[PDB]
This record gives sequence, structure tokens and C-alpha cells, in this order.
Amino acid sequence: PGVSVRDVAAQDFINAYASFLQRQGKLEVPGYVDIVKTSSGNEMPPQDAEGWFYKRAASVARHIYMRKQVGVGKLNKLYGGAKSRGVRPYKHIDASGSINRKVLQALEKIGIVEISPKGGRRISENGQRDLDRIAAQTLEEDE
Amino acid sequence: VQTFGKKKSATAVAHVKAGKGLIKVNGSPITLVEPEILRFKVYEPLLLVGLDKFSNIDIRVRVTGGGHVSQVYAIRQAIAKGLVAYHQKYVDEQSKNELKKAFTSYDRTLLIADSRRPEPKKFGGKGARSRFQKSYR
Amino acid sequence: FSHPRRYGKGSRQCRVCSSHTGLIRKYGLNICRQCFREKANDIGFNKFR
Amino acid sequence: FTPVVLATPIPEEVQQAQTEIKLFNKWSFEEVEVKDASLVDYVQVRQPIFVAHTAGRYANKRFRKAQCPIIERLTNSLMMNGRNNGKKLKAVRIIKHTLDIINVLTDQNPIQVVVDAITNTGPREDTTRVRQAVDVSPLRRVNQAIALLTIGAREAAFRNIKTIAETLAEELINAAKGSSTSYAIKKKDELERVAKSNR
Amino acid sequence: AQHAVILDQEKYDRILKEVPTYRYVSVSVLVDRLKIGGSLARIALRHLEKEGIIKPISKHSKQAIYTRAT
Amino acid sequence: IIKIRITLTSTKVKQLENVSSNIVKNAEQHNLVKKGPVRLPTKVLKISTRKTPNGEGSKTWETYEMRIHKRYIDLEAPVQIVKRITQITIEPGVDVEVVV
Amino acid sequence: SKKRKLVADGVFYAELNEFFTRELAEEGYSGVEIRATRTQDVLGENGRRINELTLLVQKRFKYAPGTGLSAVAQAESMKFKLLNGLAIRRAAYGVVRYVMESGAKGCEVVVSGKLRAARAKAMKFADGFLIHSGQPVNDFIDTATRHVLMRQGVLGIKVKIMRDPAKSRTGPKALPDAVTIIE
Amino acid sequence: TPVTLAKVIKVLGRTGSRGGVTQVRVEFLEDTSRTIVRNVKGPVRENDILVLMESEREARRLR
Amino acid sequence: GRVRTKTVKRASKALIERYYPKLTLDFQTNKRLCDEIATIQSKRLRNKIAGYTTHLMKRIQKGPVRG
Amino acid sequence: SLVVQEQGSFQHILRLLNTNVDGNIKIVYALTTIKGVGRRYSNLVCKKADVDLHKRAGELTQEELERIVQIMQNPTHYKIPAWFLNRQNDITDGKDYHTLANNVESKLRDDLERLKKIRAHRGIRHFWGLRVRGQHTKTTGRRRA
RNA sequence: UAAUUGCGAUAACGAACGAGACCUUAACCUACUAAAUAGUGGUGCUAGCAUUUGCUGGUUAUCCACUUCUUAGAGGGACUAUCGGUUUCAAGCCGAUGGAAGUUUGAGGCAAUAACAGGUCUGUGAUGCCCUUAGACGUUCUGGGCCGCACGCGCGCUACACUGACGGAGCCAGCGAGUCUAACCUUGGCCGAGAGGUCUUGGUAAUCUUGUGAAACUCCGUCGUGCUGGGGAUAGAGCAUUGUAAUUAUUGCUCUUCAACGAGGAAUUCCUAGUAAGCGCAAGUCAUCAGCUUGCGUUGAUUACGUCCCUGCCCUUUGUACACACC
Ligand SMILES: [Zn+2]
Repeated sequence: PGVSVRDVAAQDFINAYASFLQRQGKLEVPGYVDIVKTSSGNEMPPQDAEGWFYKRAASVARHIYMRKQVGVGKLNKLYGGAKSRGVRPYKHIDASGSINRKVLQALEKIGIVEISPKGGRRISENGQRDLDRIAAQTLEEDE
Repeated sequence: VQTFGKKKSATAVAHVKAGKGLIKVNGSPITLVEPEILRFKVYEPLLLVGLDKFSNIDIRVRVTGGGHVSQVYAIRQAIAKGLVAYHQKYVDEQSKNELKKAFTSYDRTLLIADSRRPEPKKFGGKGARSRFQKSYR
Repeated sequence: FSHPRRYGKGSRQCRVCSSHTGLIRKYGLNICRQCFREKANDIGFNKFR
Repeated sequence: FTPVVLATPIPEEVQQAQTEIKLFNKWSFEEVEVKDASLVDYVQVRQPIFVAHTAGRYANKRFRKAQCPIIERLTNSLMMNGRNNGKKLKAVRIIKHTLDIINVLTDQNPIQVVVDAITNTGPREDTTRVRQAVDVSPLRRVNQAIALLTIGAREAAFRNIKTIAETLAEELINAAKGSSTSYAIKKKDELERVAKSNR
Repeated sequence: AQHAVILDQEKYDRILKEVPTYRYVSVSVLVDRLKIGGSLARIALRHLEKEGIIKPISKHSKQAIYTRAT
Repeated sequence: IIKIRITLTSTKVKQLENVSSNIVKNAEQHNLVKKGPVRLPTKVLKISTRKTPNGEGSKTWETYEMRIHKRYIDLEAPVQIVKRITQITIEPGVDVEVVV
Repeated sequence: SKKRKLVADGVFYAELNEFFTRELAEEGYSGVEIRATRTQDVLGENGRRINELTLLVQKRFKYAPGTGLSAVAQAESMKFKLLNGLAIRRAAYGVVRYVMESGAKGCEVVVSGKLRAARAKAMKFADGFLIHSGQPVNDFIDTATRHVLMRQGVLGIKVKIMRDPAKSRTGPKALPDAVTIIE
Repeated sequence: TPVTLAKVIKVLGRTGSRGGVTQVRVEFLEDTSRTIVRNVKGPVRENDILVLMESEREARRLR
Repeated sequence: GRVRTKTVKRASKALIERYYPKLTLDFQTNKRLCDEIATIQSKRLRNKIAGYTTHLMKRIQKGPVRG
Repeated sequence: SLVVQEQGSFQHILRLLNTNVDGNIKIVYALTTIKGVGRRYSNLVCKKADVDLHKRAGELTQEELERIVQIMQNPTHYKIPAWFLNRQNDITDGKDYHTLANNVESKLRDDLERLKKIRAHRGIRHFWGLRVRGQHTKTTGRRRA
């Protein structure tokens, strides 16, 4: 009864949309799996090779639907964490630009995302439709 | 009608209107504010007076300015004060009074904004009151 | 004759004492930290807190 | 009992709370009576509390700290070590997990058992270097019980399989049941060892 | 590592005769009562929470809260 | 009649207000239409420095502050009223800028 | 910009103050408005000095050609008195008494340095009422620090005046603590 | 361990070289017509109850 | 702390010595009367003077005081 | 996770690539035990071989272990990035290697000896046994026992 | 009492500077003034879901009004207010209530009569005397040096691990800084794994970076209790920018060894509530580099609400052959 992606907040929505992208079969993977750290400030790449890219795509789609158009730099800032710089104090280090750029380009290629006249990219009509359907299915499957 | 609430620096502005029992926090329902331990801290300004006790009021709040628990405190204060204002202006002054009594009998800075502000940090030492260390001898 | 000094303390100095140390390159001052403290209130910098 | 409903989806797990006797989210609060008459008004059960996060003014005056809920006293005591400084959310998660562990192992009204353990671990007499045997105020008894429980939990969860929640919960069980195999009770016994030799 | 790394079939009857003698089961309890090492204890308790006599109390992570069937 | 925006910046609050408030009456005496005076937040130019010219004594830092305050108004007036309102405002110490 | 623009205006004010104090000392300078103890040599020989100063200031600042009670004033006058020759203690006493009879509510002159070779002492002359310090010192006090360069050594002279709060004519007209009632 | 509970009826003042111990007159709940002075380190207010192993050992001021 | 100075106490005495048939034991009326008959040039000092005069008048109902 | 009785397919401490491997640790961190191979390199090579990451070298396979050895000794050919290896343009060849054996230490010794024999500042500091990477011995690394 | 703050006692009375008072700031103000350089609601530009219409919702020249949220001007409020008790008689203090806040409301700026052989001539085109002065101790250029290592000391970051590490995953700040004589903060696309470069674009600034999409932290999994997967100390190989110049690692990046550290002796520093501590942010130095400092904010305790045991200083008394005053 009038459900959006703002009725599953943080974990079940991601576990639902990543699984949906897995079942969809469309890969959109540029080959970065098992080769990249997902940021310059980490120590090791994600544990499971199958799933991290799809979860990245799920996160960026959900973020760009919950808020307005946002850019590769904004996603890099959001996904960049701290870094053990040695014996120096920890520091915020931005993520790998290429991975976020390629995830957004993959979303554009699928067509769920369009550009904005001011800069950045916003979720498309079909993208928002798919995300709302995913939310409704998540509510109807696991409360 | 409209109220605001703060704990340290986060301000939450809540609009309460005649609607159908819809209480939002940032677009998500009150079940998913997700501090994952203060999900009952946010429930408190509604569970206190009554189980639901309100299916005719709609509260939409938007919070920014502080941290996670600061914004939780800000929203739980703002929605309670919005409820107080709504009863003050429309429902009844008596009803406002008995719900203020319950709010003050469970007072958690729910109605009065906390005045604890970070004190300015002075030269010669990290922190406002702690000073650097000297051994000299 | 003269090697380039387009950067650094050979490039910048206090417009008053010509000191390369204590220079305040903030807000467009380009003036030393000691000349600043001496002739500060004449610039508009007051002591309030 | 009269399950009122509003528009937004919310479970009855919170909606069943205060129509009956006021209670915690999982554990009975009204069936809690301190086993002594000295520490009364130094614990802060009855009133009951929704969760141990009453972030209020409690250090302005001398005895305005004593009116803090005993669960939040426990959380604030776990709030130490510098590495665990801050992280009140973490500390309250451990405290909730300990409450669940006390429920599962010898439930015994877990908050009532915790207040009984604190009363039993409050050192009744100490010594001051003048060494003279002096008596302990009930506030000091409560504070030392909380601090000893926390430090024992820390020094037991150090270098072991058991997690901090599990070890603090088990130690609280020993303290409540009255065994001298617990670190807090053993330190209380050390403090009480100078009772005749320094009197 | 030092005991019961992956096998846990030297005493393979202890995968069933474990409910009694203690009302609580956890990742630490598995390492403590000479039964399971921590290299697979989480999934060994996952199996028992999926089907068995222990029922979980929450969606706990980094910890476990299980109680026997009433 | 043309539309203009008048901007006042200063450090002296007394003269800044003495100008921004007579502008309102100068407009009303000719019965003009204007958006109210807006106060863009005062910005402090606080800068910390070391008191002594050397390295002796306890580490004591003193800050100097320059508070800059500045307002803006929208007005609609002919060229004659525009030149009049920009000519009366020659108060020494407040910077006044008129854009069209 | 705006912050940079007004900072530039402030340093330009400091430049004007320093240059005018150094150059127009012989005319008895007090502060840039310009203000001199006598307003007649400001015009001089029907504008010659001021025209020369305008030309110099234009050349420096890249400008278009066509676009008694003061603490600093008395400090520089007494500097001139010491430099051209007068007893130092007598000069300080004369300055303080002159400021005192000129209506000022309090004066203090401190002279430090090598009067005669020693370990350099500080000789003071304080008369009337003085408050130091607080906010009211910025409110009503005029202070000046001056360096006297004689043939031997340098003397530091600090002159402080507590101007009469009654004859203020701007801002508060009495003391912050002054409480007076009528009956 | 003998157990007897009493209630403070008079706080005298601070005590000791460092000022950490405190003399308090305490009246026993049982046989209330008897007030003895005790040394306590933690804060004590009125109508508060102390527990003491020994009954009659008059703790005097600690200089 | 919360102790009053001479410039407040003696001024309050000077007001009350000639304005007893005057401002009552109410702090608001006392402070407004301070604005009325006293050219006190600070809100802080005005409030302090009003409070101390209020205390003096309140304690005068329990017996005359010195001075 | 599964029926792992493995009466005959469980391995204790084994032998692999000139270094004993502890059989009670997983494949990544047990391959990290060999001098020359670390955590992330082992993770990348194991995910390239597409073996299960959640099992240990004791029960993983017996032939894919030699496969992992082969891909480690031939990194550039068997799906490994050139930037992901420790040695490009070794001293004289310009092609990229990665010594994963009991030879990376030997390569380091040879680098040190040639850098010393070429009579460089780094070489003479290395011969003197002091810090060479600009580190300060005034107060730090003093005893070095 | 923070106070020579005040009460009181009293050959004193009445006073003055300093302290207070003053000002700055951080708290509040459903009160006034005004806001597409800020924010909120009613209408068309609203695509999704649900279809009796309701939730998120873009539309920055898309109209209207408003100022509750933000801003800043006049002003208001707190003055310890009321009530009990303690109070020499009072200054004050203690509890509760109200309060926006009751430890000077929190924190600072200013801060006297004076003294130091305290530091600075290595800031000053501040300066007495001397030196130097054309093989210069003036200026300037080339290289090093301040970094150096048998050793000792101090302020610090990382640290020694399951309240943890690693991955995703949730996305929350505040002080501010920024180029019109031009290369500053950089948004959005492009390339690159990364560093970094590329097309521009916005900002002379509440407009743009910037909502600083920060960390700490929450959630979910693995790691299993090990010198290990904490630590990246230690060196090598390669990858670029800053820099006319990275050799005597500026710095960042990927890989490679995971070394000491397994809780620290006698000792010893800072500190009483938004303070300790943990965490990060901005600014000064900057052509580039923080572990430094100056401000800022997020999470937010324990103990006590005092004493002279030590340490430091003040006062008083007291001795003096000191008065250049114990050098
Ligand atoms: Zn200078």
C-alpha cells in the first residue's frame, strides 16, 4: 500500500537488490573482480569475489534513488574510509575512482540511470520502478 | 503545528498535522531509524503516553547537524514537542497538560533542549581543560 | 647573475621588516607575525576573546 | 490486550509493553527488590527504564549521580580502557547481551539478580593509610561493586575464548549466587581481609 | 588450532549429546567444552539453529544466544 | 525604473546599521517596492599567533579577530533615484556596491 | 573578494598611518583622517606640502590623480622636547600637568632607558584617575608607545590618558559602574 | 561475619591528613538510644544506613 | 561566586535608605524601578542591584538590619 | 559446512614450494607462510585458480596445489597483473618477475651486493649497516640488538 | 568568597586602582524587524508505488505566502528566584521546586602598586659601543649541513589485540579556507588498479568545493584465539606528481619479511561534565610533505563535591650586624 525503498533501510534491501542483480544474469563486470581493493585505503579486497561488485551497484543505485543526482567524486568520498598510514595517525582516504565510475557506467548501460543538466546522474524512470518493485518484494518476503 | 528540537548540535524539525497515524523520521518509518539500540529511545516519546494513542496525527521530521545518537535525541524531542504543540493548539489544553505530566515524569530532556555545549579548547593543551604534559623535572 | 626565486622565502617577505620568518600569508596580509602583533589594531584586527 | 493500530507498520512486540505492568523490552522490572536496606536509594530501579542510554546531567552536583539507573551505571563502568572510551553503543550492546545471557542461564529475574550481585559485591569496610580500618558509605559500596565487576569482566575477557558479555554475565552469576571463585568477590574479600588486623 | 580443528568425529556422538549438562550454547562454549574449534563453530551452530533442539533469541552477530526447546 | 541590488559590507556595526536602516526610509519616502534587508552571516577572521617574538615562556597563543558584516537589499527605482541613493551613501567605513 | 578587500583597506590604513607619522612628524602629526596638532602647516605655503604628499601617495599606491588631548600628539611633542634638549623629569612632569589641566581625567607617563648609564630604570609620572585595565580602557583611554633616539641609547616612552567620560559626546557618558540616583 | 545496620544522624566533618575519611555519628536501628562515631571514606548524607561488623569500637578523629 | 560587591551592596543601601516607601519585595518591580530612578548603565549591574535590594527588603520584614 | 570426515584426505603440515605449510590454516594465510608470498598476493592467485577460499591447503586439493605453484612461478602469463608483482625491470632485463621460492632473499642479497659494488651512497650506508631509507638513528634504532 | 568578595569585629570613617564591574562567545526567544546569497508549506513542471489519492519525491528565473528550522539588528530573560534548613547576627552555603540555564550560567579577552640581571640585539630601516668593509662578518651563486649514531632525556603517533582485525554495508557534523593581473578550493564527465593526468565547470564566495556523502561508530559475515590475519618497524622492485633540483627514501601508490611490543620497575604527567578519554575535520607554516600546533565538531565515563599528606606560592608572625638589600 504505497511502498518505496524507504521502508527497508540498510541491510535487507541490499541483500535483495544484490540477489536480484545476481539472478538477472546481466554481468556488467569490467573484470576488476579479484584485482582491486575497492579503495586505496584498504589492506585486502572483499572476501567473496562473487557479490562485491553487485553490492556496490546496489548501494549506488539505492543512494542515487534516495537522494538527488550525485557524482563519481561524491560516491568516491562516500565509499572511501580510513587508512593505516603506517606509524602515522589514520586518515580518510578516497576510494578507487575507476571502480565507482565503472559501476555507474554499467548502470547507465543498463539504462536505469540518466545524466543531470547540472552534473551527476539521477535514477531513471525504469530504475526507480525496479527499485520500488524490489522494495515491495522485500517487504512481502522478509519483514 | 511545527516544532524543532536539539540535543548537542543536531536540530530536528517536525511538522504535525491532522492525518492518519504516520510518523516518519527521515523518510523511513520509525521502525528503521536504526541506531540498533536506540530504536526504543525513539519509541519512547510515543510509547510513554499510550500504546499508539494516536491514529489521527501525522508527524514528519527532518534532522541534521550532529551525530547518530544526537540526531536520535533531537528527533525524539522534536516529535514529542510537536505532539505537545498539537494538543496545545487543537486537541485540548487539559490533554496537553496530562501528557506534559507524563513527559516530565519520564523526563529525558524530551521537552527542554539540553544546554550541554562543547566548551572552547584553550591554547597549550589538547582539549579545553586538560593541558599538554610537562616533565621538565 | 640571479637564479630564479619565484617560490619560497626568497620570494616572500614581510613588507615591513623584510623577514622571511613569521610571515602571515593569510587573508592577503603578507606581513610578519611580530609586526602583525605590534601594528595589528591599526589593520582592524581587534582583541575580543 | 486492546492492540491499537496506526498507519505505519510497527510490530506488536513494543505495543504489548505498558498496558500491563511496566517492564523492560524483554525482562521484568517491577519484581526487583534490593536484598539489603543500606543500598536503597543508591540503585535506581523503580522507576523503570527503556534502555541504558539516559544521557543526562549527572555530574553537576554531589548526589545527582546516585539517581542513575543501575544498568546505565554498568554501561558507564564498561566505558573505560581508553581503547573502549566512548563507544557507549558498544557498551550498551554488551550490557544487553549480558542481560540475555543472565536470562538464558539461571534467569532469576536478571536485573534483580544483577542488583543482588552488586549489593553482595559492595565492600562493606576498607582501610586508609594513616593503615586504619574505616567503614564504607553505601554510595562507595555501589560504585566499587560496579567498578570491580567491570574490571573483573575486562581482566577475564582478556586472553580467553569467552567474550566480554559472556564473562561479565557469568561473573555476575557467581557474585549473585555468593561464590568465592569470582574476581569481584575475591577482591572484596581482600578488602575485608584487613578488618581485624587494622581495626 | 590445537584441538578439534575441522574433524569433530573422534567423539562424533558429541554432535548430538550436547544439549544436556549446560543450558547455554555459544561459539565460546563450543571451544570450551572440548567439542568444536573456532574455525567452523559458527557454521556448526548455524546448522543447529537451522534444525535442532536449540532456538535462537535474536539475530546476534559476534555472539550467540540460544536456548533449548521448551 | 530599473532593478538594483545594494550591498553593504563593513566592520563598524554602528555605521553599517545607520546606513542599511536609512536606506529603507529613503525608499519608503518615495514609496518604492523592495525586498527587505538581508543579513548575510557575520564572518570572523580569527587568526591565532604567538605572543612573544622568541621561544621563551609558557606556550600562550593569542587570537586576533576581524568581524566582517555585510547586508543586501533589492530595490526598484529609476536612474535618478538610483544615483540619489548611491550619492547619499558616502559614509566613511562602509563599502557600498550597487549592481543593476 | 570582500574579506581580502577590507584586509587590504586595513593594511593600506596602516601604511598611511606609518608613512604620515614618519614624514609629517615635523608638523606635529597625530593621526590620519590627516590630523596635526596645528592645522595651518597642513596647508603650508598655500597647499605645497599637501600637494607633494598627495603626489607621493598616488605614486606609491597606484592611485588616480583626481579619484592637545591626543596621547600620540603629546607623546611626539615630548619626544621632540627631549630630542632638542630639556630635563627629562621636568618634561614628563610638564606633560602630565598639562594633560591634567586640559580636562583629561588622569594621565600616566612612563620613561624607560639609559637616562644615565646604569641598569636602565623606569621613571614614572602618574596623576589623576586611571583604570587599567578592562573593556573601559579601550572605551576611554588613549595610549601611545614611542622610541626616543638620542645620541646615546633609546628611551621607551608610554603615555596613557584617561579621557573624561562625562565629556564623551558619543557612546556611554558615564563610568560603567557609576550609579547615581535623585531624591 | 557479624552484621548490624544503623543510620547516620549527624555528619561531623572531614578527617585525616589528606581529607578523605570522615567522622559521622550513627544511631543504630535496633536499640536506637545509642549513637557511635564512625570513619567513612565515601560520601554520606542524612537518613543513610551503614553496615558494620563490629558494634562497639569508637573510631576517634584521625589526625 | 554568588557574593555581591561593594559597588552593588552600598548602591542598594543608598537606594533603599531613601526609597523604602517604594518598591516592594518583587524582583521585577524592583528592577523596573531601578531603571526608573537610577541611571545604572548595565543590565547585569541593574539585575544584581534589583536582586540585592529585593533581598534587603525581604529580610527587613524579619527585623531591622544594620546600616 | 559439509561432510568432511576425510579419513584419508586430510593433510597435516605439508611441503610446498621450498617451505613447510601449516595445514590448520586456510589456503591464503597458509601460503603466506612461504617467504615471498603474502596475504593479498595469495588471495589474488587463489581466486585466479578459482579454488574454494574457505578451505585450507590441507583439504583443498592435491593437484591444484601444484597448479598454484605453477601460476606463482609464472605470474605474467597465468592471469596476474604486471603491477601486482614485486619485481619489474630487475636489474638488466626490463621484463617483470616475481620470485616466489627460497630465492627472493637471494635476489635481495644480489641487489644489495651490486648496489654496494657500484660504490653508491646507498651502498656504503648498507655496508656500514646503518639506516639507508633516510631514517634517523640519533634516538631511534639505537641498540638494535 | 574565585577574590582586600563580603559579613562581622572593631580608633576608625568614608573612599580610589586592581578583583568584580566591562566586553567577546555558547546556551533561549511558537516574542519584534527581513530574507532564490537560508529554510518551510499550497498550487501546474511529480517519473515510481499505491490507484479515492495517499509516502519518498526532481523541477535552482517554477508562482504565492510564511520565518517555526538558519541567519543578525534593536531588545527580553538569571538577579541564585521561591520554599525549608544551616546559618556568630549576616555575608554565604545546603536540598527540592520552577527555570533555558543556579560551579562567577559554561568558557575566555582585558587585567593593578612593582620586581626578575627571565628570553629576544638571530623580527624590526629599534638602538649606544666596537668589529667588518671590496681576499668582507654586505649581497649573490654551486655542493653539503642542521637528518648525521658507542649513548642519555623529554613531548608525541602507531601500537601490544575477540569491547579485536579484515571486508562490505548504513551516511552524521562544526571552525573555517579559497583566483580579477590568475592559477586557489575544485564539482561533473574521460583514462588509469592505485597514485596521478585529461575535457571542462562553479565559486572574488550562506550561492561553488560544501550537505566537507569524515572518522570514530551501527549492522552483517570470516578470522579463533595463535607474535597470527594486531604492528608495518625493516629493505628491495616498480608506478607519478610537487619541485629548474627527491641521491642524503619529500610524499603517495601495488607487491614482497611480518621485527620489537605478550599490559610496562622505581617512578611520573594532565584532569572534576559535554571536561577526561577515543575519533576525525579545517587553518598556520605550503611550489610538496604532520606524527607539530591553533580552532572545530562526533561518542561521552569513573571517582570527589574536599584537604593540607607532599609540591608550589601568598599572607601573617618572628630574627637580622642585610638597605648595592644573601649574588
Ligand atoms: Zn614583519
